[PDB]
Amino acid sequence: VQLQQPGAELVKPGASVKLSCKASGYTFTSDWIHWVKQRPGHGLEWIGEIIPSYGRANYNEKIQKKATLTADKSSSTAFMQLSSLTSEDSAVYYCARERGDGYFAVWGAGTTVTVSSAKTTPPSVYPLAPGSAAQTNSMVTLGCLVKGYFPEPVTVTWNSGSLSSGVHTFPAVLQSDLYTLSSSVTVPSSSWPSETVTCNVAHPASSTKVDKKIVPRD
Amino acid sequence: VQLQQPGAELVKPGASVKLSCKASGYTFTSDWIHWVKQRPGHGLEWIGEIIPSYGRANYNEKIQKKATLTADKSSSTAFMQLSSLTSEDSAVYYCARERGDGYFAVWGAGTTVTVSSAKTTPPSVYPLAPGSAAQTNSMVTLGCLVKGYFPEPVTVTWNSGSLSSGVHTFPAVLQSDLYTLSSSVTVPSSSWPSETVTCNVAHPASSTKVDKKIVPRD
Amino acid sequence: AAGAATVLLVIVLLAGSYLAVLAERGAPGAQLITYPRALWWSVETATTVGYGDLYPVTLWGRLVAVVVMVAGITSFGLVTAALATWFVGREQE
Amino acid sequence: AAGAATVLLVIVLLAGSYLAVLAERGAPGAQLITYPRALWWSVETATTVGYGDLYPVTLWGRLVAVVVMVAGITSFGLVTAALATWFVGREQE
Amino acid sequence: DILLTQSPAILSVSPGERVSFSCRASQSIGTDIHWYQQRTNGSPRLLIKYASESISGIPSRFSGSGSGTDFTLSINSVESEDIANYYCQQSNRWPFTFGSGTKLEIKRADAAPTVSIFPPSSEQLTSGGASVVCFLNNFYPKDINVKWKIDGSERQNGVLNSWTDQDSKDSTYSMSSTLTLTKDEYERHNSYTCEATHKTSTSPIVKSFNRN
Amino acid sequence: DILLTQSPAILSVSPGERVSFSCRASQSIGTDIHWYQQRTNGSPRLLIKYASESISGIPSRFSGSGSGTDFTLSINSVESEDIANYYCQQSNRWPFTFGSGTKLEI
Repeated sequence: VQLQQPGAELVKPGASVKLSCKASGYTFTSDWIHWVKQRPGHGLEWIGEIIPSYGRANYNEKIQKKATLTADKSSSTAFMQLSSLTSEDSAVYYCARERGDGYFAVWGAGTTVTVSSAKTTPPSVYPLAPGSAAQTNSMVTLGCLVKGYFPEPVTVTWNSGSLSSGVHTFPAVLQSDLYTLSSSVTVPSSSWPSETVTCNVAHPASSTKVDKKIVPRD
Repeated sequence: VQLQQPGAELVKPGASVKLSCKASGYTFTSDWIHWVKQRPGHGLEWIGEIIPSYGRANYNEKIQKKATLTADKSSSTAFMQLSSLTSEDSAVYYCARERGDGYFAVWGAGTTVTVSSAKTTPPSVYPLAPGSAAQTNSMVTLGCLVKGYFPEPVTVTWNSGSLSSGVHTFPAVLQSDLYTLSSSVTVPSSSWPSETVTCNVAHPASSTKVDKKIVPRD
Repeated sequence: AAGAATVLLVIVLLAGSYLAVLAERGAPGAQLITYPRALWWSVETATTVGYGDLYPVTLWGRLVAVVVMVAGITSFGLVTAALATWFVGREQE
Repeated sequence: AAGAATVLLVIVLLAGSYLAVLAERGAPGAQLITYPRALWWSVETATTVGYGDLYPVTLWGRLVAVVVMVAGITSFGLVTAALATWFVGREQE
Repeated sequence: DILLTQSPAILSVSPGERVSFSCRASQSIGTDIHWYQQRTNGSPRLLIKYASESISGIPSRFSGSGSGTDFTLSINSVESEDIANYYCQQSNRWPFTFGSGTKLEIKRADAAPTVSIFPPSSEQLTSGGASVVCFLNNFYPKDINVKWKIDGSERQNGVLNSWTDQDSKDSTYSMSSTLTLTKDEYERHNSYTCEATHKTSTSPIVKSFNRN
Repeated sequence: DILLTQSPAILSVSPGERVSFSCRASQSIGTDIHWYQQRTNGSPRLLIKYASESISGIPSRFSGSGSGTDFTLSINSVESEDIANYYCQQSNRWPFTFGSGTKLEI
């Protein structure tokens, strides 16, 4: 992972927040660090650039200049401070490594920021195994249910990534200031339960990750 | 007051008029003096520029070149001569101080020119105090009535500017070659009449200014 | 010489820039009309860099321009013969 | 001299190109904003070729540009006096 | 602020056939355009640089075309793994700008939904709630009509549905259906059924389970 | 005679919300645009110079954006004291010109 930024933040409205981007790999003198904003279901808004070595930053002319850029010249980590937020300011925030030639060679994973007064809730993970009398086809479908978490997002994995074959993680639904999604996986009814299958649900915003094997109804 | 120009002029149609702009502050060699025309309810028409030190002027290509520009190199006052006017030539005329960098840093107050054969009339100021039986709310509204003046404009002030809180000077109406407007002010019924309140009506075009206290109906 | 042909170039570059705005203002279309970019234009001219940003359109503006070229290229035919001499000498040691 | 005024030109052409991108980035409209074409622009400048491709729009970018002109035209008032000397000499024999 | 304008907004195409997203700038930018792919949930990913040059580690399908103001990302063939948003981004004049974005949709053969009904887990009821989740998997077109019933009678409440964006292993869609009740309420009903009326089947596809 | 074209003519907005008057020139002028506010009865008053630079003694609400032919005066919030006509004015090519003007209604 070249560019590396945290998973999720939560900000009370009107408060501030700092955003990190530690970048292993090279640390060229001529490197620039950019920041792109992606509101949900929108395009890419370029916010501003910073050259960490020398130290100068330039912000987007056309948007409400809410932020200011900084760097750590000998930690290989750059920062963006967003001050006094609204709900218009909740989005995914990527950092990018432009070499100085004019394109974003390297992209961070993005930090999801949700500006709400609501409190932070860890998730509740429940297994989803077929009924005690569902006629098993060649492939068997089974999942797990992440309920009542806040804020977004949650990383959902199966056998901690090894079994990425036949998965659909569903979008979260909202309800009274808590989220809820599900994920599905499909293996051969030959291999399961003879082979064990577990779904792992990371939740960055709470600093919690949890496991759940999908056993048969014992 | 940086740029300083007279209040109001009156010109018989077809006659000429000179316009002044004495400018305290700096008097840079590189200064330019511009003139902008604003017909009533219109935008800003740039008329022409003059560099007073050196002495050359340039007029607007696209309008009927009715005027010519001059300066007084050691009085810090510049001039614009408008020759043979019509009613299309009645407007507000600003002078501006462009430093040589391309914007109008400093603006005069504007000179209102009315081209009419009609004669010049001073105004008639009448107080406006509430009726002898109007139930006084917390705030009391009272004004004064400027009637039958020509030409425009009239500077209307309250307590000579000290009480600029809650005022609306109304637009003048025209009628048989004389104007008429009113102004309103609002103070606490506690402070008035215990505190005295006067409206002062300057009329530049006549070189007259007048006062009127708004007493209760004695 | 030492810093003499230098100073003369700066008289030129200023008075040039100053007169360019005087001559060009009044000609419909001229970009050479504010004292800043006028100065930059006279450097664009004394040094024959010909970047294409600004240039005059009036007759008198072009005369002013020619005066800058001559008095600049000559100055800069000497400012550049002197920075070459001084630093190359001391730096060549 | 031999290859000395040469080397100084290359310090200029690099640090020039490098600073041009620093000064110009942030000015809405500047084309002089990637380290490649910045370098090409500083050659366009030291050699007074004035092709019209790139040029600066910021104040500081124009200062950087002027430094290149001087330190380039002087270098190139000497790099060109030396390639003329060496090869014309050996080639003239 | 240079304006990149990506038309069309969405792009239908059958698998394996050439496809071309047009970018079009508000003034000449020469060749300073770059294309970025961004699938669902993932970060953008440089595809073509300087309008024609390929990136190492990018399939040869992606072909960079264009110069001046007319630019053309092209894919010589298409397969299911290519569903994403696609972005152009100019670096010719400050500031760097981005395009509005183009999403790629694949017309494929029609497919019927795998239905799976799931009782609320033993762990879940231990609190105070019971959710019956029902998965519709891998159908096309995305237009499907879920329907709940409790003991033959048709429940229209406590029903949270969610649709997947077009999945990028198969060009198909999927859908979940959360059934939010209470433990108290889940106990006093025996049968729960999940019917799905999809284009592929006049006869609705049905699944159910009985706690008893 | 460079043509500045301010659309829209009038601008409705609720208090405190961002507002943006567009200026749009008839050919590129780079950044040589300047914004002027002029309330009722009063003289114009320089707001933003060279399309992005602020004037000292101007509220931080006023934010200068734009370059080339598309220019944008912006007010990050609005309050009642901001009702006036607003004018752009180019200084890139002679003669200096003005826009048609935009009035702000709350």
